[PDB]
Amino acid sequence: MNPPPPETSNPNKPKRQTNQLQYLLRVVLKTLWKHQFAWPFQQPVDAVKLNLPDYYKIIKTPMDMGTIKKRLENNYYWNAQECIQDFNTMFTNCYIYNKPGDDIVLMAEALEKLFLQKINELPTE
Ligand SMILES: CCn1c(=O)cc(SCC(=O)N2CC[NH+](C3CCCCC3)CC2)c2ccccc21
Ligand code: NA
Ligand code: NA
Repeated sequence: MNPPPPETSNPNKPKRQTNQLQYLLRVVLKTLWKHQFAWPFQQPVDAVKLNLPDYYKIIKTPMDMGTIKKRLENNYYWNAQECIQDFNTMFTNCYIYNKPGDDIVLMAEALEKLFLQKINELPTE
């Protein structure tokens, strides 16, 4: 069974639109989204479809780029660091559940190195 996906809206969470958060959506996420290795990360892990029954036994804080994309579009974040943390959680989950050398890890590594190149310089507020 899959758990409920992470929330993409929360009316009592404080929000704001910063230049950096707009950059994370327009530049950083759109670039990673078009990558050849992006498809496994574009939606929450379906433990039933992918035949990964132990996934949510191991991963207690799931995250994916589809959730991040909706969070950015719905103005869910307070600052860019909250969004960067969601990216880091998505990558760390992949390295926790899988092992070095796996195809999915090679994909995550390629996206993480691209992610670091794009956020090395953010716009100023
Ligand atoms: C980034 C999320 N994610 C994964 O972490 C792993 C995978 S594939 C992991 C995989 O193929 N495994 C990992 C689990 N493994 C066994 C599954 C049965 C329990 C014992 C472990 C079977 C082979 C993945 C695939 C599609 C989309 C997302 C995926
Ligand atoms: Na691991
Ligand atoms: Na940049």
